[PDB]
Amino acid sequence: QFPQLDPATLAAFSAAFRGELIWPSDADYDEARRIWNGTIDRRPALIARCTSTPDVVAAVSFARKSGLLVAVRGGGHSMAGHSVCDGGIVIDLSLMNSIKVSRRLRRARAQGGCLLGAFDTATQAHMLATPAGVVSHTGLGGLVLGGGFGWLSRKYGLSIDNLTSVEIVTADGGVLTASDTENPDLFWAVRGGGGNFGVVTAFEFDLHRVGPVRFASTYYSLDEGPQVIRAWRDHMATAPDELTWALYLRLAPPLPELPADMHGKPVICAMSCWIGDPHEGERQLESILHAGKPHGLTKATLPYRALQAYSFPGAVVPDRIYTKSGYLNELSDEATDTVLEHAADIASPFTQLELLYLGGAVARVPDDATAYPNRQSPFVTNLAAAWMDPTEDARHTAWAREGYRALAGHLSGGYVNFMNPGEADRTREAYGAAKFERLQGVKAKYDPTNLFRLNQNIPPS
Amino acid sequence: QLDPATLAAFSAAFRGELIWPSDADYDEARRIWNGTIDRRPALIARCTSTPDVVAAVSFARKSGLLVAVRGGGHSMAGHSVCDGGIVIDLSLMNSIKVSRRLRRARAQGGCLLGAFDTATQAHMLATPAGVVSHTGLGGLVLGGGFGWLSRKYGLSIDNLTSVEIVTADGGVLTASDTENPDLFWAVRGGGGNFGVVTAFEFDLHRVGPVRFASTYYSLDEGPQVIRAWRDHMATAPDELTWALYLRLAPPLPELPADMHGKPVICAMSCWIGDPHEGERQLESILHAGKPHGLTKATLPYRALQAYSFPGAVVPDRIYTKSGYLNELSDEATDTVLEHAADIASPFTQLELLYLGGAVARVPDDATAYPNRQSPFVTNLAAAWMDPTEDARHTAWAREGYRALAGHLSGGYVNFMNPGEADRTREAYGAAKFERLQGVKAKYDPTNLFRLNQNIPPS
Ligand SMILES: Cc1cc2nc3c(=O)[nH]c(=O)nc-3n(C[C@H](O)[C@H](O)[C@H](O)COP(=O)(O)OP(=O)(O)OC[C@H]3O[C@@H](n4cnc5c(N)ncnc54)[C@H](O)[C@@H]3O)c2cc1C
Ligand SMILES: Cc1cc2nc3c(=O)[nH]c(=O)nc-3n(C[C@H](O)[C@H](O)[C@H](O)COP(=O)(O)OP(=O)(O)OC[C@H]3O[C@@H](n4cnc5c(N)ncnc54)[C@H](O)[C@@H]3O)c2cc1C
Repeated sequence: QFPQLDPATLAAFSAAFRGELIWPSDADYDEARRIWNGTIDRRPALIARCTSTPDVVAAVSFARKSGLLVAVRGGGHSMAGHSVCDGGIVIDLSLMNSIKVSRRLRRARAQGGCLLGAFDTATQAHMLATPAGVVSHTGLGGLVLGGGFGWLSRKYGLSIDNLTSVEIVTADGGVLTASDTENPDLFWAVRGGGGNFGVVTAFEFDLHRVGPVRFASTYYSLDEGPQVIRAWRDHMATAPDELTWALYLRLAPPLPELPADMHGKPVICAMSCWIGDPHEGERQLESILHAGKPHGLTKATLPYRALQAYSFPGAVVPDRIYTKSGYLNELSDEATDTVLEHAADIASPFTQLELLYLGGAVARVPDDATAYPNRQSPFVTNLAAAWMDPTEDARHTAWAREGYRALAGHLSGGYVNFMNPGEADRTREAYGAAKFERLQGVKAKYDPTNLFRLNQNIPPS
Repeated sequence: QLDPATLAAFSAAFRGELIWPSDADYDEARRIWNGTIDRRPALIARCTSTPDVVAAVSFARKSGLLVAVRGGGHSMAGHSVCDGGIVIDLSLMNSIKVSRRLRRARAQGGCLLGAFDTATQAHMLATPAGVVSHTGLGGLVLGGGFGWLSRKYGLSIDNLTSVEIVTADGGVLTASDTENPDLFWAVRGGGGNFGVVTAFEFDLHRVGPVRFASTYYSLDEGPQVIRAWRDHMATAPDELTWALYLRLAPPLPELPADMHGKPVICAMSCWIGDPHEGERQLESILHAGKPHGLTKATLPYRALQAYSFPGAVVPDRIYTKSGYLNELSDEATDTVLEHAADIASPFTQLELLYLGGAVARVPDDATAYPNRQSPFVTNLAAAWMDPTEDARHTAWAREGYRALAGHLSGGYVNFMNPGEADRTREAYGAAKFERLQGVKAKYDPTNLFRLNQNIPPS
């Protein structure tokens, strides 16, 4: 956190940089360096809060010239802690949050530091939307570069399936456009290849008209887990793209809609929505709500912005997290029993074992069309441990590790955006050999010195 | 047609985008939410920083261009676009910094409410603002700003601690309780009259999940619902907010199909506090008539903010008449219900709101916001799509307002329509209006900022 810093380079950077600099002696340093995964505590030499593409160019050049370890930060949600470094520079894009939306063209151009809810607000101003993740304060930047999935994905694909171009600052300080017509090698790689290839200062998306959505959330007792999970797995194998249905095994929240004797006990929280006519939606959801006895059932017809803002209603933001995730091509009865066994052991009220079903529009894109791997595996499991007290890290981490080990033979690949700080070696497996090889060649062209290595990293060559 | 060296000085000092009448994106850029207002600016300046705003303000002053300022473009009066002048468009200045420790947010003057609410809510924090996510923070806060958190935490301006503002002479000032407090008084309720606010600083509160209910009552049961509402609100704890919106029932699955498109009371309510207590409180106010299409939920505050309005449709054309009530009498109730029965467009609402609570505890002279002591607000909010039907919808709101004028006083600046320039004095009252004219004579003596509910200097 105290490297040299040639005064002339530094003075060149300062005069070229219009944003804010934050040094270790500054009052806002400690708040500035905190990211969502509170287990990651690192002290950068410097935090540069960029406010424009020229700022990012200055910060990249300054980092390269000074040999500072480069962290890039969009929303700070890295489950691996990638967006803060010890002793280097954080290129922090959090003030670059502008969105321009054309209603006529159904287009959005969004800066690299945007939060999901800010983008959703902007597009919903015109009844428009495009897929992103389900928690409003996640960053658009990291989420999109890894792929990006949420409520609209079965219908409209990953975030990267609606991305048409990026403005990107490469390690040599160049500003490039990448799209289907301009640097398409780079455009393939940023659709899935993370922050490996440079800093994206603007993303352009095609939008869709999305009016109110019929939604339901309910809880089932763990008693009924086998029949609920079998009903879910079997229904989704043939469900219309319009239906999304996700299971979250957790301790029941102390909420008035739930009976007192369920509070704090493991349950299955099922959330579902219908993207399309809300009357059809009401019939479709009613037909999946009764696979177990529903408790705490909430049904609403929501603007899409409000469905985006809904996940997940709790009283405190978890400070500490640890995740282990993989895909499955199929969810066998043995895998289902394992999931339920490990959910009965959840300790924290903030922990969830997520069972997600993608497929739909995500699976109809050709494997090779982007860097995102595993389109053909429909199931995603995520053992997402979350808690508050740092003296309990081992008990929570052990829960995620042991549930994963017990499943791992059934799992393949892994979403880069769900990797934990210890999973740097999962990168080849996540991508597979063919994608990994093509990603390396693009890395050798655009970032041959690996200036961008705080990511699920692809070494060049 | 502009002086070439002035123009060239501006362009040199300006790091944003300029949009000219010949640009393909001009027609989209110049449209505002009130689509009855169709105007053609000489130039649109899309500002990206406080130095850009300084360059635009100085360029307009020097060229003698009429200045429209645009935050979120929600002006009910159409103020955020002009014919022949310059639009200083702040929509790209959307950045927000939140301190969890100090419970503080600094937001730029072009933020939308949903961007602000997302940023605050990442820390479980919030501060009072409007109920529709894509409204502009800029215009809303400068006129006062009320919504779900107001009865508990006051108006938006009651949580504001300082602003950065660019004045008509091109200067950048801080205004707060300790620096330029005459200006700080005026910007809290005096709208965009005193300059372009480029950053707002707010105190925040911790807001976790909120119990919420929305439901629909038949107009058959209208008299007893609205009386139960006016009676209950007179003694309700700050934590309870309850609003009534008379409107055509939206075609949603929670309502039986026979009610769709017929006049109803939509009642929305929330408890800012413990969701168990919230459940008991909302139950106690949900049964004055039979609730149809009841939705009850425990929501993050961000999702409550994103929920309004049921049907989630954007109307193209709008016309509003609003004022305050000190009391809602049985006679005024009958009137409301009679006009409500005549609503034609599925987008129109006759809104009955109840502020009071924390808003009314602030001394009347602490800010430029008038009528803290009148708890009721009615807003005849006509909205429609077809340009050939303007006159019928406009007449609905005018005739309802006329029919209730014996009960109505003042008016919220932020609910004024484009024909209501004459209503400014009655809105503020003599004393406030006179104080505001003196602040205008000091900070905007040439009235460079006159596309607003305008306060002439002197
Ligand atoms: C509460 C929560 C909910 C989530 N829900 C979902 C979900 O529903 N679906 C889903 O797909 N994912 C989800 N995620 C995962 C999210 O996709 C990853 O955590 C993603 O990396 C977050 O991006 P960010 O910008 O917030 O993170 P950061 O930590 O800022 O960055 C993550 C990575 O991206 C790089 N990066 C960030 N922005 C840029 C940019 N503009 N240019 C170049 N590189 C950049 C960083 O260098 C780092 O490698 C969620 C995460 C959280 C914390
Ligand atoms: C659909 C809808 C829902 C609404 N709900 C509510 C609500 O729940 N509560 C409530 O209080 N109000 C509400 N309003 C009204 C809102 O307060 C006013 O329409 C407000 O003026 C909107 O501000 P804006 O920046 O979007 O509008 P704009 O049209 O961009 O501007 C409005 C006025 O403010 C000036 N201005 C805007 N930003 C700045 C700035 N940064 N500096 C200086 N001057 C500026 C403009 O010159 C103009 O006079 C709502 C409006 C709409 C359209």
